[PDB]
Amino acid sequence: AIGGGAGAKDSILMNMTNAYLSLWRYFHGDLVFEVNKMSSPYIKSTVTFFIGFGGVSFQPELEDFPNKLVQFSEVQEKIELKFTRAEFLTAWSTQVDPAAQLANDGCPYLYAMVHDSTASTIVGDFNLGVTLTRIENFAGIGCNPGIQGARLLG
Amino acid sequence: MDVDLFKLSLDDTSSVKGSLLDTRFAQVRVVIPKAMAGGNELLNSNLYDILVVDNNFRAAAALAHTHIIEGQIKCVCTINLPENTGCCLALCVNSSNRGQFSTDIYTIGSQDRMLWNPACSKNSTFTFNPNPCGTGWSLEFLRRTKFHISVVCVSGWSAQPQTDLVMTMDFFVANVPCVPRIYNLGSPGQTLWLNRWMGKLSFGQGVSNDIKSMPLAIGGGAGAKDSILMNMTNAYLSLWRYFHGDLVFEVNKMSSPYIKSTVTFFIGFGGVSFQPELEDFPNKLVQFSEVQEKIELKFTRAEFLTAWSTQVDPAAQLANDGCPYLYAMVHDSTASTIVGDFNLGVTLTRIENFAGIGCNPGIQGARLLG
Amino acid sequence: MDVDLFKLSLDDTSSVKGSLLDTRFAQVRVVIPKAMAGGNELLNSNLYDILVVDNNFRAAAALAHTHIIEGQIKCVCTINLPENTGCCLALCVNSSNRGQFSTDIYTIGSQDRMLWNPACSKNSTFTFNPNPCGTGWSLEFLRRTKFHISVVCVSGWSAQPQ
Amino acid sequence: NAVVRSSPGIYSNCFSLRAPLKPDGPKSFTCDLMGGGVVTDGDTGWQVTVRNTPVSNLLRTAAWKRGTVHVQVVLAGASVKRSDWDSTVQIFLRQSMATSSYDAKIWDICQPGAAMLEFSFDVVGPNSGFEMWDSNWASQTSWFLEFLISNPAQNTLFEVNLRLDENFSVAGTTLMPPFVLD
Amino acid sequence: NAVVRSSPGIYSNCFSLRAPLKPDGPKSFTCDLMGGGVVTDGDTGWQVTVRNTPVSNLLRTAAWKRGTVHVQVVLAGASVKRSDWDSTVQIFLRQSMATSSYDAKIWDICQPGAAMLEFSFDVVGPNSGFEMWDSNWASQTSWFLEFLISNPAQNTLFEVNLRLDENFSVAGTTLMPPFVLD
Repeated sequence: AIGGGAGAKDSILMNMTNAYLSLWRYFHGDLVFEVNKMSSPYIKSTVTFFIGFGGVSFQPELEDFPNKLVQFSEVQEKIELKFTRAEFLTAWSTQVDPAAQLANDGCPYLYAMVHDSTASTIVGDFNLGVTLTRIENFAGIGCNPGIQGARLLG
Repeated sequence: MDVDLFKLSLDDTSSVKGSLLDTRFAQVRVVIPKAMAGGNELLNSNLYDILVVDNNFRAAAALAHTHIIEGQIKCVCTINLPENTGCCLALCVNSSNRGQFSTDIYTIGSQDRMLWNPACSKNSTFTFNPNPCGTGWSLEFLRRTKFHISVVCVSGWSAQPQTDLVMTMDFFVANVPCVPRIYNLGSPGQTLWLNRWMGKLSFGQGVSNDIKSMPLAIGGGAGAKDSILMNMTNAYLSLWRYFHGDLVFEVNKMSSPYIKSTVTFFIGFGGVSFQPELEDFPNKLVQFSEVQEKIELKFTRAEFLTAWSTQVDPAAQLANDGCPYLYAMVHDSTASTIVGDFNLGVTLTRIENFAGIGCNPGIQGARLLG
Repeated sequence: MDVDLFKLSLDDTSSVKGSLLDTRFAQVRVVIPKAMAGGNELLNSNLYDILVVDNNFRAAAALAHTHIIEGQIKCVCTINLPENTGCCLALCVNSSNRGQFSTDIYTIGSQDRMLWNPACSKNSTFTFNPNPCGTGWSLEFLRRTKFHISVVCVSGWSAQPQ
Repeated sequence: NAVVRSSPGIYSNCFSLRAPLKPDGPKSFTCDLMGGGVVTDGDTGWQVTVRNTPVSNLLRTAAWKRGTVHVQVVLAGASVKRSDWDSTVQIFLRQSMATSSYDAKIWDICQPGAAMLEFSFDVVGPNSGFEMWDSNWASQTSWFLEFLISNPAQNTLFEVNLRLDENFSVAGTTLMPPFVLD
Repeated sequence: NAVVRSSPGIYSNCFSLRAPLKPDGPKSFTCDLMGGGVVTDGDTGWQVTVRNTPVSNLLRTAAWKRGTVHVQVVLAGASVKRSDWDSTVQIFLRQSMATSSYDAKIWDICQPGAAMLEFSFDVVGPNSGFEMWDSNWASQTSWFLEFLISNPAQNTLFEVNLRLDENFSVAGTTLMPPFVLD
């Protein structure tokens, strides 16, 4: 539910693409994400990306969803992964009130879990940057009256 | 050895398909009591509340981890009984649910329903679509939209069995694609599916002159004690002021097959007092066999001169009612050796050649069924 | 309504097949310690003793309720490490097992073995046949014949990780 | 004054409210146009009735709805002189009753004696344009009409009427308690 | 009186102003419809809030804009008798706040209790029809709405609502400070 902007300390952050997306009430399409590696290449991990719902508590039998395994090489820096619109049943809301509970949120999520442990010899952490670049096959439905507030990133 | 994990086939977004062994995902058994009456509910719960409790089958986790399923749910109930007893069981499914609803047969038996008598059928199966406005569904969709299911008893035991029974059922994913059923307001189709519960007809034994009537002013709902019962098909029909078409009724046998009678169905007017020369109308003679359970009879629109009103005020007299009636009279006496009664269930399933005229301002109140 | 239940397709004796998502049945993770030597075992157990403990996947019950499976088991191990360290891991499988056996690399690495170094390979996969004298297997066959599996370390850390 | 001409359809009265006899300050209430519920922000004395018209029965007992809905609001007052009228009515068409949401339409009228207004909205949804009432599936919501009264001792009767358009569609059934007659 | 019928769209409230409690004479203010700024010609006591509706967020955080904009202004008053109303509101739609410029549209209304008006304008520009806010490139300017109140002790609330048309277009992004919530 990426509309409404980004949260900040009694503030919101906006740009013209999110403001253009937040005009409609629901949207639907197949999403194209780009994952960048922001750490040293001596820190290695295998990350599974999938589409879920609500709040899960790391069940080991969670890879039964159609998931994508990402494992970076040393020369590999950025990887594009496309979730087709067969993973989404109907459209979902562009904006969700941030004061709602986890059970009272119907929008899908993007989950990333470590398939194995994080192995390195340096004392750093494994950093990734996710960017939703484009939404192909875009379908907008309705008109948004607006919801004040936005959630924090990261 | 080093293979690329990004080229593996871990992105299969295909639905579950195969044989009936590879497509079953849930199996629920319900306890039918030894001494039950007509109208009490045997089961009423959400489908997600019983589909995840101790059901680990071949297509259970594959159903729990699939985003889009493009097949209709096939349900098979299996319960058999000898011919010296009889009841009637109805399995009804609905799209949503509110707080403290009513468990009447008229309310729940509108969208998808399977009504059968286990003394005449060994097993009964039916197929339904959980998403009536789309071509796909999922388990999270049924969890979030509060998809309801209920098994109710609409006609009790003619003769009681030795012990209380258990009826099992198992849900599959059939090889039938989901199609939508949408009721448009401006341009309705030429066939209006209603599945309206018209009522239960109980003919006693040793009664000479008995004749039952059902009004065809079916709009407004069903009556109750300072209350009304509604569903979306009757609410959709009650928008127009008059309607016209040829009606298709289904008659089910809800008694034991050892209780036999011959019933004549015809279309009349007003209130009659059982004249023996009443079969001069074009009437249909219904006489059930032992294996015969349900019969479809269609009254063509040559039996109706003009259109008639969808809604009639229940405080009016019998002479001040212009809508036609459906009359059922016993051709001969009711013959049996048990002490039960002869029960029938009439359901107006669809109205072909449907023509709606006008706009209804509305009439408060509804008549009682049966 | 009355259909014949004897004509239903409840007698499908076909094996499990499809994509890699529809054919996975077990997933087991093992803890590799920070300071290990060469020769100590990381895992040694029967395959049935770890294939039914908390493994509920898309082809789990379909594998548990199939009499004959006509496909070889494919195993994919994924562990990666930078180039300033190194070890060697061996996954070995055997047909049977006796009492108080030996966990040497020479003994267990005879029938089916995958030996690799994670500092040079991102992931390693290998395929094996559980029934060496036949063309089919089952989960009860692996339960009754005591099919063993063991992950051992044959060469420890050149440089220890964090 | 010009002639009083309204929409050429036929409107069914759904909600009927009456203010209490002895008020003290401003009063307010809210009507759910798709769920059939009325919450009056205040004490008792409010006479609220929900009619059993076929439009209200269809909007209650259906699950998936899609199309245009026309609303007509009629405000009626007491018998007071035209030089003493000081009552103002603020109407807010909203989509949620949470404080974080925003009003979709705003009206503010002050007409002595009696007033009439009309508008329309569209029930669209995420399924195929179909929207279920207050579901947690796509975080859907209903349509609310909030009334704020400045002087409830002058205008007393409030009538909300509805009429469905010719592009309206419904699918699915919703089980509900039986409707109490009035 | 005739019925109260408005435009069939959905309008997002951008500005909300409230006059001070104890005034002395005439008051006036000005709202920037494309830049999101309000300047009140006078002292403090004015309660001015700029909402975070998506129309206002799009009109702020975009550089090049082109198309038709619909404005709806709602004036609300206090609870005073109809025989004592003496407040008149003058509205000027201008393109600059310099004294050498001229007003593009003029309204002058005096309605007791509460009033509502609506209009529309076109944001066209020199680039390809696109116009940037207050740029020195082609000596472009914004759109201003000036309100002059004759008796601010009667009408207190002022609401400005906006709705973008179906031929509206935007291009480019503009960096701005973060918007303070309210």
